[PDB]
Amino acid sequence: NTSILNLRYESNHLIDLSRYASKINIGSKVNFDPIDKNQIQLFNLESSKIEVILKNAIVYNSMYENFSTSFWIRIPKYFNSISLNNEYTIINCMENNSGWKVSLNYGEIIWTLQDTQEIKQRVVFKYSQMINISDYINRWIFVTITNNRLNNSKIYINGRLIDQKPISNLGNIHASNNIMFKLDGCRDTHRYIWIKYFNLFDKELNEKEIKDLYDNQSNSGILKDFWGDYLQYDKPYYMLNLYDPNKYVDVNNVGIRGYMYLKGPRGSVMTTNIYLNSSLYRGTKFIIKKYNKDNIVRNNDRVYINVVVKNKEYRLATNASQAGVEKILSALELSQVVVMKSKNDQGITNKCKMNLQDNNGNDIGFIGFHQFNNIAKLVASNWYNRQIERSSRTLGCSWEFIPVDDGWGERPL
Amino acid sequence: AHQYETIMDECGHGRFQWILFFVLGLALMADGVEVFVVSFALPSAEKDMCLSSSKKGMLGMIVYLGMMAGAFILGGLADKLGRKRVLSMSLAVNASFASLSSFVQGYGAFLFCRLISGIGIGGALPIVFAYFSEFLSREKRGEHLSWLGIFWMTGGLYASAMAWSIIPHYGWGFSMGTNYHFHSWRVFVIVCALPCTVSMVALKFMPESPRFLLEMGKHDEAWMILKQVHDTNMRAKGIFKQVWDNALYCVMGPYRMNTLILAVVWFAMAFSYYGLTVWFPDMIRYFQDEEYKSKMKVFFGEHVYGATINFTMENQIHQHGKLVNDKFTRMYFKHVLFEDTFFDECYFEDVTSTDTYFKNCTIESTIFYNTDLYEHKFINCRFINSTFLEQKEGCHMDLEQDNDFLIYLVSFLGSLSVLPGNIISALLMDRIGRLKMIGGSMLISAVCCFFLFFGNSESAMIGWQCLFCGTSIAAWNALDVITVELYPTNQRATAFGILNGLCKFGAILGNTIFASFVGITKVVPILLAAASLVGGGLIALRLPETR
Ligand SMILES: *[C@@H]1O[C@H](CO[C@@H]2O[C@@H](C)[C@@H](O)[C@@H](O)[C@@H]2O)[C@@H](O[C@@H]2O[C@H](CO)[C@@H](O[C@@H]3O[C@H](CO[C@H]4O[C@H](CO)[C@@H](O)[C@H](O)[C@@H]4O)[C@@H](O)[C@H](O)[C@@H]3O)[C@H](O)[C@H]2NC(C)=O)[C@H](O)[C@H]1NC(C)=O
Ligand SMILES: *[C@@H]1O[C@H](CO[C@H]2O[C@@H](C)[C@@H](O)[C@@H](O)[C@@H]2O)[C@@H](O[C@@H]2O[C@H](CO)[C@@H](O)[C@H](O)[C@H]2NC(C)=O)[C@H](O)[C@H]1NC(C)=O
Ligand SMILES: *[C@@H]1O[C@H](CO)[C@@H](O)[C@H](O)[C@H]1NC(C)=O
Repeated sequence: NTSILNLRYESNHLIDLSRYASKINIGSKVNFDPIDKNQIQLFNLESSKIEVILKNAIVYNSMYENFSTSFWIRIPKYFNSISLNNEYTIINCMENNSGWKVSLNYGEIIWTLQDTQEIKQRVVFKYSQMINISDYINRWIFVTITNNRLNNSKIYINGRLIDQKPISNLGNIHASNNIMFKLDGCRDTHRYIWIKYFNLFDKELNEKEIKDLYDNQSNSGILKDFWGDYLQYDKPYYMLNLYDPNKYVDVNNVGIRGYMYLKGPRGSVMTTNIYLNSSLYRGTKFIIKKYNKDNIVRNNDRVYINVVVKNKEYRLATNASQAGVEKILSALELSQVVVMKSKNDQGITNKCKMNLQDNNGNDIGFIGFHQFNNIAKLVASNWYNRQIERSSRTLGCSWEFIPVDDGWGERPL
Repeated sequence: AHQYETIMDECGHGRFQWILFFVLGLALMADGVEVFVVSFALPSAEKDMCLSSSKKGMLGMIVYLGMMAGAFILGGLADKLGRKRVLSMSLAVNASFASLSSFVQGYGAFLFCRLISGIGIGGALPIVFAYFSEFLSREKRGEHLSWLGIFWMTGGLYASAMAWSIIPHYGWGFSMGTNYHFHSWRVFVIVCALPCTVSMVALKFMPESPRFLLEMGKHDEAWMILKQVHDTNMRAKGIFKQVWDNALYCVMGPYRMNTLILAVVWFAMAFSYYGLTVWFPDMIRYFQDEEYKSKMKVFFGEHVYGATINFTMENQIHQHGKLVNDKFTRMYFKHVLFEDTFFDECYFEDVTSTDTYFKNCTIESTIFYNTDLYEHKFINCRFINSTFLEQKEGCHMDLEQDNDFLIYLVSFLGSLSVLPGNIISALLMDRIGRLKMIGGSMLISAVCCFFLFFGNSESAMIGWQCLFCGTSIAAWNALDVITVELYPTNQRATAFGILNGLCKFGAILGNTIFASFVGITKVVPILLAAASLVGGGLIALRLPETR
C-alpha cells in the first residue's frame, strides 16, 4: 500500500494510517455504518462534512509530479428532476480556483483539475439510469484516478480503464491545504453518498497496481449482497439470477412434493424523464440461518436457507434419491446443509453461490435452475460444480442477494 | 322460334323444371350469401378488436369491384360459349377459392381470395336467370322466374341466421397473432360455401340449354333434350373480339334506348336498396350509441380516500380528481376517462379496461400488477416512484356486451320482411303486367322512404326497414323478368351481365355514401334515396311492353 494519505477507521477513531498522520475533523452529522465502520455516509447538511488538514510537505504545488487517488463510492439513485444539470462537489481541494475536485452529476462522476492560469480539465464517467440492471446505481464502485503531468489524466472504474484526457497544456497547480469531504452546491436536499477507503499516492498507478488494489480492497473473504455491502445472517434477502435477470423465484405447493420455479418478467419501476429499471423486490424472500458470534457470513460457512412464504418460514432441502443428476429443490416445514461459496479454487470468484451437501458431507451440488419440463425448477446440480473449472460465467449458481434499501426507491408490495 | 315455342308449350310444367329450379335457386342463394358476407361480414371484421367504439372498416368493398368484372367476363362470355359450362366453371372457381380462403393465414391473402371468389360468383346471377328463362313455358314465365328471386333473398337470411351463431365477435379479420383457436371465422367461411357446393354436385345431372344448343347447331341434341324433358313431364303427370362486339351490339345498335333505360333503372334500384340495407343497422347502432352517450357522468374535484373498489364503473369522466390510497381489484373499466387526476399509492389488481384512457395524470407510488393497462392507454402522464409488474397479454373485453348481434339480427329481419312481399308479386305479374309493377313498387317504396324522417326509435327504425324491404322486392322481380324477356337468346346473357355489373357498381356507391353519412345528418341520405327511387320509377314507364 504505502500510501501518502491512508484515511481509515480504527478503534472508534478516523485517522490517517500513513507516517505523516494528517489531522482529521469529523462533523456532528457524519453517520457511520455500525456493521462496518469504514463505510462513511455523508448528507447534504452544513455539519455533514469531513475535513483533512494535510502536512505542509504533502501540499501539492508543482507542474510535473504525478499523483493518484482511489476510493469506493456508492451513489443512491437520482429521483427528482432538479438533480439534472446540477453538478455538486463531493471532494474539494481547490484554493484560489486552483487544485482538484471530484464532483458528481446525474449519471456522471467527474474529476476536475484547474491550474493557477484558470485552464480547466475534466475526465468524466457516465452511467445511464435507464437500464434493466445497473452495475453502478446505488452499488459500491471502486473509482481510481491517476494523473501523469506530461501526457494524460485517466479515470478507472472497478479496476478497468474508462476514460482519459490530456492535461499537458496545464500549468503549475497549487492545490489547497485542506481536503473537504462534503456536498457543495447540491440543490436536492436529501442527497447523500457513501464513501470508504480513501487513499492517495504521490505517483501514477499502473494497471497491475490498480488491479492489485481492487483485489485487496474487494474483501473476497466475506460474501456480499447485491449492493456490495456485507452479507448478513437472519436478514430477508430477495433473490436474483444473473443468467436470466428478467425472472424471479417462486414456490408452489409447500411440502415434500412441492417445488420452486422461476417466472418472469420481473416488472418495471419507472419515473418519467428520470429513470426506468427492472423491479428488484420480487420473488420469495430467502433468509440465511446459522448452523463466530457476529451475524456476518464469511466464506466456507455451512448454513441453512429458509424461504419466507406467507410470513411462514420453510427450510430449503432436497432428497438425493431422485432420478438424474438434478435434485429438484423443495421447501419443508434430509439434505439441507448449504455451504456458502464466494472464492473459487485459488483466486477466482463467481459471485455468491450455494453448494448443497448431504448430512454426511457429500456434495449434492451447486444450486441453480434447470428446465425440468416447461417449468424452470430449482436444482442442485453437480454439472455446475464442474463447469466452474473454466472460470467463466457459470450461468447457474450465480445468485445475487437483494435486501431492502432506501437508496433504490422501489417499495415492496 | 315458333316450332320451339310450340314444343316447349306442349312439354308443360312438371318434375324437371322444378328440380332445375331448385338446383338454380342454390346458385341464387350463393349470390345472396356473397352479398351478405361482403356487406356485413368483412366490414365488421376490420373493426379494432380492443375497442367497444370501433368503426366499420370499409376495405373489403373492393371484392364488389371484382364482382363487376365477373358479371362482364363470365356474364357476356356465356352467350358465345354456353350456359351450363360457364355456370359450372364460375361456381366451381367460387367454391374452390372460398375453400382456399378458409385455410389462409393473414388478412391480405384472405382478402385476395375473397376478391377472386367474388370474381367467380359475380357472373352467376345472369347465367342462372338466362338458363332458367330458356326452359319454362312462355305463358307461365313471369310466375316461376319470380319464384326464383325468393331464393336470392333466402340466401341472405340464411347467411345472416348462421353468422350471429358462429361469429358474433368483431375484429376476427385484423388479427393473426392469435392461436389456432378463435377460428370461428374459418368454419364460417367453410360453411358459407355450402350452397355452391351442393349446386356443383347437382349440376352434373341437369342438361344444357335447349334453345341455345339449337342456336349453335346440332339440332339432334336439342331434339334429344326436348324428348327427355317431355318424357320426364309425362311420367310425372302420368373470341373476346366477338364477345366485345356482341356487348356493343347490345348498346350502340338496334338495342339502344331499351338498354339505356334498363341500365338507369338497375343503377337506381341497386343504389337505393344497397344503400338503405346497410344504412339501417348503422343508424340503429348510432341511436344506441347516442342513448349511451347521453348518460355520461362528469366528475369534478373528487377526494377518494382509502376506498377499495370491487364493482364495475362505466361511462364516466374524472377531472382534477385526487385519488389517494385507493385500490382497484378485479374490476372492469368501461368508457371511463381520467384527466388531470393525481393518484397516490393506489393499487391496481386484475383490472380489465376497455376504451379507457388516462390523460395529464400524475401517478405516484402505484402498483400495476396483473393488468392490461398497457402504455398506449396513458397519454402525457407523469409517473412518480411507480412500478409496472407482470401484465396480462390478450385483448380482454366483456364480449357479452360488445358484439355484432344487433347488426346480423337486423339484417335477418330485413331480408325476412320481403317474403310476404314477394308472393304477392309472384302470383300477380301475369295480371298487372311487367311495367306497372316496377314503377308502382318503386314509387311506393319512395313514399315509404319519405316517411322515415318522422321516425326516430329502435322499433320505428326496424319497422321502416321492414316496410321498405317488403315493398322493394316486387320491383327487383319485375326488373329481372323485364331484363330477361327483352333481348333474344343470342344477346341475353351479355346484356344481363352488363346490367348486373352496373347493379354491383350502384351497390358500391350506395353502401359507401349511405354508410358514410351517419351521425352528420338524416334528411340528406333519405332525400337522396327518395330522389333516386322517384327518378327510377318515373323512367321505368318509358319501356317497351312485353306481354
Ligand atoms: C420517491 O422515493 C424516494 C426514496 O424512496 C423512498 O424510500 C423509503 C425511504 C420510503 O419513503 C419509500 O416510500 C420511498 O420509495 C423519496 O426520497 C426520500 O424521501 C424521504 C422523505 O423525505 C426521505 O426521508 C428522510 O429521512 C431522514 C432520516 O430519517 C431518520 O429518522 C427515521 C425515523 O423517522 C429513521 O427511520 C431513519 O433511519 C433516520 O434515522 C429524515 O430526517 C428526513 O426528514 C426525511 O424524512 C429520504 O431520505 C428520501 N430518500 C432519498 C434517496 O432522497 C422521494 O421523496 C420520493 N418521491 C420523489 C418525487 O422522488
Ligand atoms: C397537466 O396538469 C398540470 C398540473 O395539474 C395538476 O393539478 C392538480 C390540482 C391535480 O389535478 C393534478 O392531477 C394535476 O396534474 C398542469 O400544470 C399547471 O398548469 C397551470 C396553468 O398553466 C399552472 O398555473 C400550474 O402551475 C401548473 N402546475 C404544474 C404542476 O405544472 C398542466 O398544464 C397540465 N397539462 C395539460 C396540457 O393539461
Ligand atoms: C365488494 O367488496 C366486498 C368487501 O371486500 C367483497 O366482499 C365483495 O365480494 C365485493 N363485490 C364483488 C362483486 O366482488
